[PDB]
Amino acid sequence: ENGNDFAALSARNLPNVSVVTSDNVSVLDVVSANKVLATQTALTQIEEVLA
Amino acid sequence: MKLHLKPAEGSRQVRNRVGRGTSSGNGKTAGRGQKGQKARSGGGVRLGFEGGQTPLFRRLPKRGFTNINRKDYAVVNLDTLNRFEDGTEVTPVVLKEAGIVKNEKAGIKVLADGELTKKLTVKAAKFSKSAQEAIEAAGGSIEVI
Amino acid sequence: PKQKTHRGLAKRVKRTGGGGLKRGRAFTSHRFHGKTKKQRRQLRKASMVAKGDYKRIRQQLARM
RNA sequence: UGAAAUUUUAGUACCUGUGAAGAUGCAGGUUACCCGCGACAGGACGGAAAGACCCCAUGGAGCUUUACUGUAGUUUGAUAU
RNA sequence: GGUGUAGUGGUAGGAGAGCGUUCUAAGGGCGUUGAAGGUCGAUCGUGAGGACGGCUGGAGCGCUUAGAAGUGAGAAUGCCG
RNA sequence: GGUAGCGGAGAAAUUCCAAACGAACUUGGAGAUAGCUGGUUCUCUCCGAAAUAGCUUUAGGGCUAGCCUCGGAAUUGAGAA
RNA sequence: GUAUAGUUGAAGGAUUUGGAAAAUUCCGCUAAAGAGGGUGAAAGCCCCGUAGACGAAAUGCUGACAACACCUAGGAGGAUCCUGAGUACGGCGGAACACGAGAAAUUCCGUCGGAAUCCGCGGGGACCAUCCCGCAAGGCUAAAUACUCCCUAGUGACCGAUAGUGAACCAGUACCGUGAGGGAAAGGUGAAAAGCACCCCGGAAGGGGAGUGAAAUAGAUCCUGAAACCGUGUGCCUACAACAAGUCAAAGCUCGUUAAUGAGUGAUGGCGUGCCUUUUGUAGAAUGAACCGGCGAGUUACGAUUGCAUGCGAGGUUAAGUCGAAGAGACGGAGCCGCAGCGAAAGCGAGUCUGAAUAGGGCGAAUGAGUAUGUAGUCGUAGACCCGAAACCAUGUGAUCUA
Repeated sequence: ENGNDFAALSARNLPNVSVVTSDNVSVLDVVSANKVLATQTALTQIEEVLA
Repeated sequence: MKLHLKPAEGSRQVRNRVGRGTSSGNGKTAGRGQKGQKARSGGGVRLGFEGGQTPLFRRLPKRGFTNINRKDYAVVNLDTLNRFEDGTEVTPVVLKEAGIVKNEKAGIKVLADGELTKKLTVKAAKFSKSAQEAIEAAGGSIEVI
Repeated sequence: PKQKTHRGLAKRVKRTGGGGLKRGRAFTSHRFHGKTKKQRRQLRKASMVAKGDYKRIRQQLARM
């Protein structure tokens, strides 16, 4: 979402996980993956930029 | 569709590499044939050269001049007005403002092609001697301001 | 860099709207007592493009 | 003890022809066991040097002149000191 | 997609489809019970070419889809050994 | 010890200026320029010519026109024998 | 606050193949650290590290805010005074402005003439008048801009020893020329030197045992070890034969494969003048190659045009620039292309030009679709497919040879 500094500092995991904020969502970050976890508010801030 | 990809059909050609053996079709002089200055390196004459025959531009005469004060307009004919239904003050603003006249050139002139059935009103900088009759036939109002 | 268009053809040829070019005739600025009177009437008026010379010239007059 | 120039691969005969028009190699006939050693220099259009002659390059360079355009220098006039 | 009729010499050149090398990405794999490279084989495809096995060898390399090129050698009186 | 390349020196020959002088050597513009030579690397399929006219300070070069190839459009019946 | 030394920093054992495991098979643990390097082969948990956290005696640098230096006043009047001189400007001769004397404004230079003072002076592309905008002939001035000899920390669909710097190695060295100058070749044992004690031949070099080692056919010219070239042994053939050296047919002799209409050799018979380049024509006695191996030629940037594909479509589309990981990723509508043409032009407009013409004719319109990016064919500017001259211009080096 934003500075979830206690939820973003826990993703230096296995390569199952890569982490992008709500602003830097590109195409190659999405098409390469198989599933996406996302919060409720990240969906809203996506629907502001992507109208 | 994922990383492990298809182009569209006919979307991307390959190349043609030249000078690689006598069965591709372009080995030994590369589609250039035998000798002559179309077949050297960097040869070929400049454009429009025809031997020493006097070419076409030195054969027919120079003509004309250019006005320094040519003032030409940014024509809209008449059907373009026919979607502003009734009462707008067509103008060098709000008329444009939807993608109609970007870059007016010296003020807007109006022409007479070909059918207007509204009751508009126009503010331009010039008019033809039939657009006024076409507008006032439909009952509008015009002013050259 | 950009191409440079020819400044001998810009002073002699103007482009129409159908695609061709207008051309001003020759033998008009010299002696006339040799020529007849049909000739000097019929050499006032402009002619069009011959499609031989439209090939080699096309790229020079790329925008004007 | 120990090189060099040359060198498409070669088991490399003669005659009369044929052939971009004088062939060891093509055609038709004659002659001819296999391998060397010393001598001669007819041929292999033999080897060395991308003609020392000629023509062309819309090639260069050096020289001459009443060929063209200039110029160092020499001279003459106005003006300044 | 059985089956008819027709066609398939070729230089300069135009057109179309494929073989192979090195690197990048994603997926799936092999390898001290022997990878790359070298040698031999009587094998497969219409072509460039691809497998499998025997010996040598001692640390990396294939396969599929797309991409980018310092992407292929027999000749220069080529350059180096 | 002196004389230097637009120059020097010459009892005169285009003679000498570090084995080379119709103008020394070295570096730089410089990957100078060449209508002229020689070369240019994997494969298959389909079609496949020209050596002519005109003009050219042009004649072994170029330009358009003719002959080849690829993609469209239009009635057709315009092509042929 | 920062630069130049640093401190600390989580978590694994056994089995199988091994010379040696990080490899394999079971069961665990860690992560604000799964970026990288090293260890007897390929490691999150062995080592050096990384994330985090902490730290400066000495010298330098940058902010800050104190002090001290500086600098800076209003309104009205308009008699008189001041406001940059051999300057402005002109003739002549040259240069600089995209502008080559051209109808030639504006800026300098050489020479010779040479003004005015606010009722003034300059400029608005010869020149004049009117209007408008400006005060030369005195100085100073940060940032946005271009470059990298060197330092620190990084990255690459960059090279892997003929490549990459000329130079991975004691390279501007050896060597060449009086001099200015020119200028190379040459990387790799194994993990650990454990680099072969001792015996025998031989003057020694060199070798054969015996050992080290997983391996010595890894023994120092030391990983792998192709080709030309030089040797040894052998299955088949060859001493009456004219041979571009092959292929087609084929008796005998030997051999046994990726198993199949097998392999080697070849007495004898038919047919048959190599490979390139250049040419009307080649076997040519036109022109090139001694052999093997390596290197060794149509590319990229900026534009133009056409075919194909994609998104919008009477519309399409951003640029420089700001924030962002040298990134996708949004703002940014100045601008450019199409939607209307004709005329040299004033202008007119689905119409216009010439013309006396409402005539005729040229060029237009009557459904008539462009634009942005990718990719490919061709062309232009750049050395533009590479190799090759005789010569030209500008700095330097030479009279130890010879005149």
